[PDB]
Amino acid sequence: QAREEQRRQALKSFISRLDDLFNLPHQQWLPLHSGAPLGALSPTNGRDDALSAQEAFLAACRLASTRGDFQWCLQGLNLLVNFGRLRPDWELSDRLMALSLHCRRPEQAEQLLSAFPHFLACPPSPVLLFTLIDEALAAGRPQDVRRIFATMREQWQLALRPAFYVAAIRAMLLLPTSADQSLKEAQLVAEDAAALGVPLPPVAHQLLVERALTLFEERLRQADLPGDCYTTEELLNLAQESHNRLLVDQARDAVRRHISVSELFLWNRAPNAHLLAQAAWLQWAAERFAERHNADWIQLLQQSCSASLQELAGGIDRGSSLHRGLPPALLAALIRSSDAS
Amino acid sequence: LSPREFRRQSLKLQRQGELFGYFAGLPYVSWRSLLRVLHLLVTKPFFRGQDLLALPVVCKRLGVSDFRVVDRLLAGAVVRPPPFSLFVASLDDWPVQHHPHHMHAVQRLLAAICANLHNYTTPDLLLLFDGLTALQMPVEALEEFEVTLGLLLLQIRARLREGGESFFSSRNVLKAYEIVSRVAGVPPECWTSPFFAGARVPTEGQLTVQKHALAKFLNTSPFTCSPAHAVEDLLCLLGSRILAERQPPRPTAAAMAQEILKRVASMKLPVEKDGKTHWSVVELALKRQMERMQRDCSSLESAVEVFCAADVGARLTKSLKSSLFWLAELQLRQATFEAGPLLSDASLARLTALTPLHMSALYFQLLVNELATPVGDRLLLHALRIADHVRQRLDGIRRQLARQCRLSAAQQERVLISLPQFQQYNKELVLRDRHLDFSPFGKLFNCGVRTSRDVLALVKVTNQHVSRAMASVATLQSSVQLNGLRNYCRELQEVTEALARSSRRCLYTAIVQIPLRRKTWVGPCQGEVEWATQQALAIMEADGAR
RNA sequence: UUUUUUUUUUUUUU
RNA sequence: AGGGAUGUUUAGCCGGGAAGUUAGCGU
Repeated sequence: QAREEQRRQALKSFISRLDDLFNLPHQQWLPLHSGAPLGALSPTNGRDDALSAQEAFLAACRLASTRGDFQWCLQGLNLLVNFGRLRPDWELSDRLMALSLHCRRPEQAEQLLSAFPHFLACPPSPVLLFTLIDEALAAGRPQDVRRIFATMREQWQLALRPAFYVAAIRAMLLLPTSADQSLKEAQLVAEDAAALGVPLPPVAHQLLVERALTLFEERLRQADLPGDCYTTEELLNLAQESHNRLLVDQARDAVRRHISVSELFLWNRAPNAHLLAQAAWLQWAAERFAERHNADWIQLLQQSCSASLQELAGGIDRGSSLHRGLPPALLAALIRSSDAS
Repeated sequence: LSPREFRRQSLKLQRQGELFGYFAGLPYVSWRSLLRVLHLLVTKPFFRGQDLLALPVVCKRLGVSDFRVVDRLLAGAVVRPPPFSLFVASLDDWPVQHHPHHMHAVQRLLAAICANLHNYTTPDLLLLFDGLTALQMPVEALEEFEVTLGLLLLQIRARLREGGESFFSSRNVLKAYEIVSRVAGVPPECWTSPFFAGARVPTEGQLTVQKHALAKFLNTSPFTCSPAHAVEDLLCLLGSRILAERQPPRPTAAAMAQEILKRVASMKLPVEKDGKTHWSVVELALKRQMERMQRDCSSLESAVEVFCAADVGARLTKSLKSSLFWLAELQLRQATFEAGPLLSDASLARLTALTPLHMSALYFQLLVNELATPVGDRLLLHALRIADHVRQRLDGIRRQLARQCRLSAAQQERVLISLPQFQQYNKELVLRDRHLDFSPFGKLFNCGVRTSRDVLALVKVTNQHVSRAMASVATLQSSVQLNGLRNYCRELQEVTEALARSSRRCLYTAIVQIPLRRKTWVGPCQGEVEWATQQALAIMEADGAR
């Protein structure tokens, strides 16, 4: 009964008792502030010697760890507001957000983000907002992370972050929809990340999008489907476009992160070979006809044949992307073309 | 040194170049003290000693935050008759208030320089240009930064071709080249924009200042730089390699950077008022045996080079003879960070790719990523490490905090009885750091913990690692679909998901069971500084006006 | 002296 | 390593208003 009796009794009394206090005149109410400053016996005396209204309410909120007590805490909050004894601050917004979470009430948490700026000064902590995104993913509901992202983005108060853009992308590709439908929605968020201040996503962003891009329809259209497309132009065009976006982004990222027959691999210093994997893809054609349609990679793939890059005797990359290759795009691709041939 | 005599000789201390040294000293810094310091902070902000470097840091911790005060300080160093690299790096974590345009600290330098771009000499040009070298905001306030950087080049080009005696020396050419070279290589897209293309004699509010410079430059030149202006910059340097005093200039600089509006105070804590004053195959075995000799010697920064050198030589030698005719070192990792770590930096990254509690989390994310590309790396190290981490989490800080910071039973039956008893024993309900023993926290596989802040600090580090790892596992689950795969997915999903969600829970507890408000005895406060700030400002325009 | 402010002002020492 | 770090209670006089109070002869 240590977790049931001693827990409910302590919280019930604290709020009940507090209510009665307010009934007395203002002369018997708790001070707003902790204490007087130095301006108003050693300097350590005073300052922090009295219990504030705010401090008492937040102290009793540490007892909740169930859904039943979550409602109870709200009761106390209202009292302060109605009596004009609440001072919004950074701390206030932080604990409130977290209190819902600790009570196993994710539903209520989301509501806060759309109702904080109406009655509060400071926004919640960035950490908290990010953590709630993973909550939905663990339960298996990737469709509930689209509305939360938009509200944050639209809001001006909250500072824009590059990291925040990663979560969104990752969650959309896991939706339980068709291959073409899932990718189409993901591209919309990507696009949005290039207009408003031309944000630069991390280096490990373009890789993910590109992985599935040239695998879900491109690869599929030349393996079993053309047995003896409707957006073939867009798929190919977007493939290369993605790559381009990465180049521009990565170059500008290094300047602010840490204030840094024909070939061009003779006097090019020692760059990272990790990126050459995606750029080494051979362009077959726009259409099925690979011989009569299009007339415009070995030398590119000669840098790493045995799956051994110039890592041990080359340069060092900071916060690089996945080192691994394309199992579902390289291993099963070349073999088929050869073995079957 | 009591505050009484500190204010008397304040003037003299400034001259000596040692002002801030005694400020971060004895207690008792009241409004009286604060005001005095602030008085001189806006009258003649000129520093020569080490105070320049230590100015930004004091301000951060002080509380002073104004668009005017901040701006005036920076402009002092801008004007010209320790390294500069250090100063600019300090311009971080310093928000600016009372400004609807520029809110950060990095936008100050981009404005001052630009404004006075027309009052510079060639020797000093290189000085400012040296900011790209290593020893800003993540994404925001970045368009302004590169736009102003290109303006420097324009001036340089124009100024250099004026017809060289100082920078044309044998040693100056090399120095200049170092900086120039860093720019060239990846021309940002921002140069190829309509803003620079406007050579023919609504704009954003952030580029208000920048736009002004262009107009002036173009008019005094008799031109634009739309494309990646190169070659010419390098060709000129190739020929030399292949073959009242300072008082007047300040106020104009602030006036140009000044916005149309007077003061846009979006947020105001104190009450609204106004203050005033009255004054052939033999070599294969010769080098392959040198791979196990370093294991005993290395059981660090120099030892890693031995393994890399031997690994590449073992593979290359056999490669030639391959197409011509026709390791369990990870076990040692369980006794360096799982049984008491000591001085383990981020270097473990390189010692994982085939070569406190936070340290174990690092390895968890790396091992799972490599395996995503059955008994020797799943049930021996991957599953064994999770058992140790979970054991130290449920009964670690989670439970500890629930026994020390939570309300005790004593208080329940002492205070929480009747209403009248609440008005006398309310003092005992308070919780402080002093009242909390940190000893239990020091045995969590480590005194390294002094304050409450340290406890919280060691929470976000571990949750970050696991949070990232969960995404990798989820991606693989939805990728392998398009019966041996069932065993590698059913067991991996149920085990990985237990640690991702459970770890997050800890954060919630750790954030709520902490002291409320409270601060270290330093000096003034944000409330006091705000009133002082305005008084310090209005005071200046009383004395000098008569 | 304590809640309320669409009736105010003041704060420096060579 | 940025999912970091930093931030936390400002002081006195006078005039008017509401609730409680409505005990004082010590000047």
